[PDB]
Amino acid sequence: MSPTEAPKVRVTLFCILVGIVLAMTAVVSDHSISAAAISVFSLGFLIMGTICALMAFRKKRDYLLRPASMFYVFAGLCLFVSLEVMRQSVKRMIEYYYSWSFACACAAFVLLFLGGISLLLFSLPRMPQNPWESCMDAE
Amino acid sequence: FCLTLQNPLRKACISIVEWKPFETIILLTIFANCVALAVYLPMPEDDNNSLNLGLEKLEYFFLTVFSIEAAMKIIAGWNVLDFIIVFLGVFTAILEQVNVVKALRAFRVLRPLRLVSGVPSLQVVLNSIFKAMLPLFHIALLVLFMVIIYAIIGLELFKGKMHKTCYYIGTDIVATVENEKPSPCARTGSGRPCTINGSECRGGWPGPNHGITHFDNFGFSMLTVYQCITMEGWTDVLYWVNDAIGNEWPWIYFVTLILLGSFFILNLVLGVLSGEFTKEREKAKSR
Amino acid sequence: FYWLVILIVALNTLSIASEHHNQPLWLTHLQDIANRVLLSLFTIEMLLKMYGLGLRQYFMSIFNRFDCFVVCSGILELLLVESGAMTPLGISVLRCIRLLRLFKITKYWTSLSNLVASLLNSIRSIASLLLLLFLFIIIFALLGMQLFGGRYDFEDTEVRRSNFDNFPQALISVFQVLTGEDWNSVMYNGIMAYGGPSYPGVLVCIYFIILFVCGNYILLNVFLAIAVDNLAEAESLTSAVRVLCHRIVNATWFTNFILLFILLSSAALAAEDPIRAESVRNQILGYFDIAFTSVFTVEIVLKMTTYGYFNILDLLVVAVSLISMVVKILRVLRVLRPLRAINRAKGLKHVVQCVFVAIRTIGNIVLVTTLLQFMFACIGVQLFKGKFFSCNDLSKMTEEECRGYYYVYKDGDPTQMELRPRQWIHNDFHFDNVLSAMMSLFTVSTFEGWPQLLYRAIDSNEEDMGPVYNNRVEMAIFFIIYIILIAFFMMNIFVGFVIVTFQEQGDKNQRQCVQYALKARPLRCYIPKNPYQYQVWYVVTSSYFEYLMFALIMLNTICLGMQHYHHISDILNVAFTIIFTLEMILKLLAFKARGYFGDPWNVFDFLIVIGSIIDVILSEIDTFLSAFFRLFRVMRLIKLLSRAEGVRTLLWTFIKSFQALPYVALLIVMLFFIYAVIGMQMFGKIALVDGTQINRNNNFQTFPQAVLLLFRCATGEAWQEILLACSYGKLCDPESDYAPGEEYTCGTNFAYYYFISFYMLCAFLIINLFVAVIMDNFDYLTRDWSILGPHHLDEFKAIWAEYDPEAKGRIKHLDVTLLRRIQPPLG
Ligand SMILES: CCCCCCCCCCCCCCCCCC(=O)OC[C@H](COP(=O)([O-])OCC[N+](C)(C)C)OC(=O)CCCCCCCCCCCCCCCCC
Ligand SMILES: CCCCCCCCCCCCCCCCCC(=O)OC[C@H](COP(=O)(O)OCCN)OC(=O)CCCCCCCCCCCCCCCCC
Ligand SMILES: CCCCCCCCCCCCCCCCCC(=O)OC[C@H](COP(=O)(O)OCCN)OC(=O)CCCCCCCCCCCCCCCCC
Ligand SMILES: CCCCCCCCCCCCCCCCCC(=O)OC[C@H](COP(=O)(O)OCCN)OC(=O)CCCCCCCCCCCCCCCCC
Ligand SMILES: [Ca+2]
Repeated sequence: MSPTEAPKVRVTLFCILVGIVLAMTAVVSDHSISAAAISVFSLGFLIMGTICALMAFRKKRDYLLRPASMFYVFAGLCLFVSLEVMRQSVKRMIEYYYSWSFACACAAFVLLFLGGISLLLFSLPRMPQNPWESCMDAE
Repeated sequence: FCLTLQNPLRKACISIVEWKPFETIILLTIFANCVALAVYLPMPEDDNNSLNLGLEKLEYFFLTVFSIEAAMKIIAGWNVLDFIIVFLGVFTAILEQVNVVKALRAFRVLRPLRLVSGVPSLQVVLNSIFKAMLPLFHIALLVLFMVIIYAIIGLELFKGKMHKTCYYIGTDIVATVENEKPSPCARTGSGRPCTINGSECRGGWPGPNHGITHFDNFGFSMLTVYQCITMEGWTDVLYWVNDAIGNEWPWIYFVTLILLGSFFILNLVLGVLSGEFTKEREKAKSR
Repeated sequence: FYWLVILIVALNTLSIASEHHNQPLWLTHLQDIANRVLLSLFTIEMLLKMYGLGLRQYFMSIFNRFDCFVVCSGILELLLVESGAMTPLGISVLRCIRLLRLFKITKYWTSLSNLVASLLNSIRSIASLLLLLFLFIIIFALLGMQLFGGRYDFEDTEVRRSNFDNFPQALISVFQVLTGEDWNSVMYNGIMAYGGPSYPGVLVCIYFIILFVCGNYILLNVFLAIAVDNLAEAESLTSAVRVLCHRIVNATWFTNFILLFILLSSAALAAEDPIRAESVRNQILGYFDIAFTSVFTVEIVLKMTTYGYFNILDLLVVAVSLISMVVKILRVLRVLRPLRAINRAKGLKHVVQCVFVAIRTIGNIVLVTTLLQFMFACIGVQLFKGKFFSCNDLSKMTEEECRGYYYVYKDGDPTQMELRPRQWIHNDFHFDNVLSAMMSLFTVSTFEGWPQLLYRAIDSNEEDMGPVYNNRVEMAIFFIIYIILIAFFMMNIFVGFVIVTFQEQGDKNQRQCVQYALKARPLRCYIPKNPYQYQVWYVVTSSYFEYLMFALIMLNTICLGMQHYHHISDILNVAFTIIFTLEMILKLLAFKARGYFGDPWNVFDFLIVIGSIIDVILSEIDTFLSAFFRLFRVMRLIKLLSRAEGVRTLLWTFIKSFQALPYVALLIVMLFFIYAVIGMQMFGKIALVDGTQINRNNNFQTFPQAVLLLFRCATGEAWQEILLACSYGKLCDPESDYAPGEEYTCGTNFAYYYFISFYMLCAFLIINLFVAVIMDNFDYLTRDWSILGPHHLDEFKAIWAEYDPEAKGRIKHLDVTLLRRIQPPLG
C-alpha cells in the first residue's frame, strides 16, 4: 500500500514495464558472437525479476520489491554491454549509422536502468533525516 | 620531589646552576646552532668550500656543549628527545671518524626542537595541537578508505594504457609541439591520434611525467590518486587518460574523485574543527 | 572638518594611484608638486591642531599619533631626494614609505579602528602558534636542504627555479609546497634527482606528503583558531468576468507544468553548436524555441487578464523572444529562462534571500580587504614598474638589441638547432599601473601562478631591461608578506565572520531527548522460531562469523591490490565470489528473505553478489572465445563500514544535511548553466591548437566541454592561463565564417570580465554550500559524549528489542531485568 500503491512507485513500475517491452523489441527488431549470450542473460534477468515483482503485490509480500528492481537494473546493465559490443563490431566488421535497433536499445537501457534505481530507492524505507529514525523500522 | 634515584647527595653536587639562568644559555646555544645550519651550503656530489669545513669543526663544539649540559642535568618527557638528539649526534660524530653518513647527518636537523622544548609557553600550544588532532580520527579513516578505493578502481581500469606516444619514424625522440607536454597516444582505437608530420605511435614508453604518474601498480596509482585529491594537476591526469584510452568514459573517475575530495573532505574537516573550537570556547568561558 | 580632510586625503590617494610606466613629463611635474603642496598643507593642519589642542595631546592619541611621523618622513624624503640620491630602488622605497599617509581615512573611520583592534587582539593571541608554525617551516626547509641540496645536477637545460640550493631558496620552495601551488612539480624534480621511479627513489615522495598533510593541518589550526576564539569574542562582547482562468492559475496543474516547461526550454541552448550557427540542428532548436516562447507568452497574457517583482522578470524574458527575430548582444542576453524560477518553486526564494542578507552582514571586512589589495598594488607599481620585460633569448638586455633571428637548441643538443625571430615580449601579468598590479595581485591571492611571478620579480633588472638571473632574492619578501596577510589572514577572518554569524543565526540536552522520548518507537530484531533453522541462525548472527567475513573482505582487498603490469587474478576471484555467494545463500536461509531484505546492507550485499557472479560469467565467456563490470569486486569493501560505529554515523550526519538544502546546490548548477552558454557564444570559435590552453580537451566547442572547463577554473587550476588563451587574437578554426584576412579575430577582451567574475561568484557560492551544511549540523559538531546524547538512547532502543521480538507496545514489567543493562547516563 504505502510502498506498493503510492503514485510514484506505480508510475515507475509502469515505466519499467514499457522498458521491458522495448527491450524485447530491440532484441527482435534487427536493424560479435557473445552479443547473444549477454542478451539471453538479460532476458532471463527480466524473467527472474518479474517473477518476484508480480508476486510482490499479493499476499502483502512487499519486501520482494527490493530484489526485483536489482534484476531489472542488471537487465539494463547487461543490455548496455551488448550495446558496446555492437558499436565495437562496427569498428571491427564506408559509412555506418544506428538504425531502429540501436536507438531502441539506447532508450531501453536508460529507461530500465533509471526506473530500476528509482524503484529501489522508492522501496527502500527512508533516509532518517532525524536523530530518532532509522532504516528497517516498523511501518 | 625529594628523591635521589641515582645515588646519595655526594653525587648531585653540580646541580647548583639548574635554578640559575640556565634556560637562557642552552637556549642561546641552540639558537646559535640553528644558525650554524642555515649558513651551511650543500654542494653537488662531494664538493666543499671553507665555510662548510669550519662548520664541521664547530659541530664538535656544539655537540660537546650539549653533552656536558646533559651531563650536568642527568645527576639532578622532552629530555627523552634531547637525549635521543645527543645520542644521534655522538653516533654521527664517531662514525664519521671510524672511516679515517648522509643518513646520519640528516638527523642533525632535529636540533631546533630543543628550542620548542625550552620555552614552556610553547609546549602548551603544541599539546593543544596534538589534542585537537584526535577528533579527526573518523575523518582520517574515511579519507584513507576512499583513497584506497579510488586507487584500486584506477588500477583496474587504466592499468597500462599510458605507454604509447608518437616518436619520430625510425627514432626514439618523442614528438611534441613547442609548449606541449608528452601526453600519451593511441593508434587504431579510441585514443587521440597525433599529427606531427614525421611521427608514429609505438609502444615502449615509460610514462607521462617521466614515469611517475600512471596507474601501472598499486603504488603509483595511490600516488596519482593522492595527488588528484589535493586538486593539483588533476586535469593533467584527466587529459592523459581522456586522450589515450577514449574521451567520454574517463571523465567520471576524476570528477567524482574531486567531488569526494572537495565536498566531503573539506566539509567534514572544517565542521569537526569548528565544533572542537566551539567546545574549547565554552570550556574556556564557562569557568 | 571630516570633508575638509577627506578632500586632501582623496587627492593624495589619486596622486598615488595616478602613476604608471611611460607617463608623460607633465604627469611627473604634477605629482611632485602635488606631493609638495600636500605635505605643506598637512604641515599646516598638523600645526593648527597642535596650537588648538595643546602640546600634550598629540603624543598619546594613537589615532592621530603618526601624523607627525607622516610630515617628518615626507620632509626627510624630500631632503634626501633633493640631494644626490643614487640607487633608483632607493627612490622607489622612499616613495613606498610615502604611501602611509592614506591611513587617516581609516583612522577617523571609527568602525575601521574597531576592526583594527579586533585583528590586533586576534594576532596577539595567536602569536605563539604562529611562531610554532614558522619554526616548523624552518625545520622542514633545513631537512629539504639536507635531502635535495645540490642534488639537482641535471644534465639538461630546463630551468628549475624551485630548488633547495641555499637557505632562502629552500624557504621559498617550502612555502610554495605549503600553499599547495605547483607542489607536484617540486616533487618530480626531487624524485628524478634520485634514481627515478625506482624502489629507493620514489621513497622521497613522502617528504612532500608529510609537509602538505601536517603542514596544512597546523596552518588550519592557526588561522581557524583566530576566528572561533578571538573573532567570535568580538560578537560575544557585542552581545553583552476574468475568472475563467483565475481557478487553475493557483492550482498545482498550471504551476507544476509551467515549472517543467522551463527546464526543457533552457535545454534549447545546451544542445547547440556555436562554430557554425546554421546547420541541420540549429533549425530544429529554433523551431523548438518558437513553441518555448509561445507557450510562455500565452502564460503571461493569461496572467495579465487577471491582474494589472518577478512578474516583470518573466515579462522581460518573454519580451526578448519577440525581438529574437547589435546582433551578437541580444543572442547573448537571451539565456534568462533559468533565473525566473525563484518565484515558482518557492524553494529558491529562501536561499536567495538568505544569501542576499549574508552579503549584507559582510561589508566592513571586505572593504579593508579590497583596500589592502589596492595598497599592495601601489607598492608593487613602485617596485616592479616596467621591470617585467624580457627578450626572447635571455642574452639580449634591451629592446634595441632584441631584433633579428637567434638559434634554439632542441634537447640542449648543440647539433640540432632551429631559427626563431627574437622579440621584446612584455610579460602577461605585469605591474605597470595599479590596474595591472591589482590584476596580478588578484591572481596571486588565489595561489594560481604565484611562483611564476615570484621568479620574475626576483630577476627584475633596472626599469627597462631584461631579467638578470637571481638578481634580487629579497624581492620574495613582498610576495610572502602579501600571501601571509590578504591571502591567508583576511580570508580566514572573513570566513570566520560568516561562520560565527551562522552560529548566531542558527538548556539544550532537554530540547532533544523530549523529541526522542515521545517521537521514537520500538525496534525490530526478527528473532526466528522453529529451531530447525534457528540452528544456522545462531551462527549466522554470531560474532566470529562476522569476524571471518571481515577477514575475507580484507583478504580480497589485498588480493586486488597485488596486481601489476607486465594467472592468479582469475581463479582467486572465483573463489572469493563463491564464498560470498555462500554467505548470501546462508543468510537468506536463516532469514527466509524476511529479515534478509529488511536491512539495507543486505540489499546492497545481494547487488554485489549478483554483479560479481555476472562478472565471473563474462570472464568465463572471455576465456572461452565490459571493463566496468569488474568494479563490483572493489565495491565489496564498501560494506567494511557495517561495523564502523563512528564513521557510518558521520556519513549519516553529513548526508542527511545535503538533502536539507538541495537549493543551495541549485544555485551553483544555475550558475554553471548560465556561464557555460555565455562562454560557448562569446569564445566558441577559437582554434584547438595543441600547446595552448585551449586544446582538444579544454575548449568551449560543445556544452560538456564548457562545463568541464568551468569546473576546472572553479576547483582552482591554471585559470589565468585560459584567461589569456581566449583574448582577442587567437586563430579562428576553419569551420567558422571569416573573410580572407579576418582570421585572427577570435576571442575578445570581455574574457577579463568573464573569468574574474566567475571566480568571485563561484567562490562565494562554494562558501555558502560549505557553511550552510556546517551550520545545519552544529548539533553533531558540538556534542558532549559524556552528559547525554542520542547514542545512549539508540543503545537503549537496540537493547529494548533484545528481549522484545516485535513492537507489541510495552513489554511485561519483568523485563526491570533489562534496566540493569542501561548506563548511569540514562539510569
Ligand atoms: C568508502 C568509500 C566511499 C567512496 C566510494 C564511493 C564512490 C565509488 C567510486 C565511483 C566509481 C568511479 C566511476 C567509475 C569510472 C568509470 C570510468 C571508465 O570506466 O573509463 C574507462 C573505461 C574504459 O573502458 P572501454 O571499454 O571504453 O575501453 C576501450 C573500449 N574499446 C575497446 C572500444 C576501445 O570506460 C568504461 O568502463 C565504459 C563504461 C562507461 C561507464 C561505466 C562507469 C560506471 C560507474 C558507475 C558510477 C558509480 C556511482 C558512484 C557511487 C556514488 C559515489 C558518489
Ligand atoms: C603527521 C602528519 C600526517 C602524516 C602523514 C604521513 C604519510 C606518509 C606517507 C606514506 C607513504 C608510503 C610509505 C611506504 C612507501 C613504500 C614504497 C615501496 O615499498 O615501493 C615503491 C612503490 C612501489 O614499488 P616501486 O619501488 O615503485 O617499484 C618500481 C620498480 N621497482 O612506488 C611508490 O611510489 C609508492 C609510493 C606511494 C605513496 C603514496 C602515499 C599517499 C597516501 C595518501 C594518504 C594521505 C591522507 C591523509 C589522511 C590524514 C587525515 C588528516
Ligand atoms: C589512522 C590511519 C592512518 C593511516 C596511516 C598510513 C598512511 C600511509 C599509507 C600509505 C600506504 C602506501 C603503501 C605503498 C605500498 C605499495 C606496494 C608496492 O610498492 O607495489 C605493489 C606490489 C606489486 O608491485 P610491484 O613492486 O611492481 O611487483 C613486482 C615488481 N614490479 O604489490 C603490493 O604491494 C600490494 C600490497 C598493497 C595492497 C593492499 C590493499 C589494501 C590493504 C588495506 C587494508 C586495510 C588498510 C589498513 C588498515 C588501517 C586502519 C588502522
Ligand atoms: C549534492 C549537491 C552537489 C552540488 C554540485 C556542485 C556543482 C558540481 C557540478 C560539476 C559537474 C561538472 C560536469 C562535468 C561533466 C561534463 C561532461 C564532460 O566533461 O565530458 C566531455 C565529453 C565531450 O567529449 P566529445 O563529445 O567527444 O567532445 C568532442 C567531440 N568528440 O562528454 C562526452 O562526450 C560524453 C557525454 C557527456 C554528457 C553526459 C554528462 C552530462 C553533461 C552535462 C553535465 C551537467 C551540466 C549542467 C551543469 C552541472 C553542474 C551543476
Ligand atoms: Ca594549481
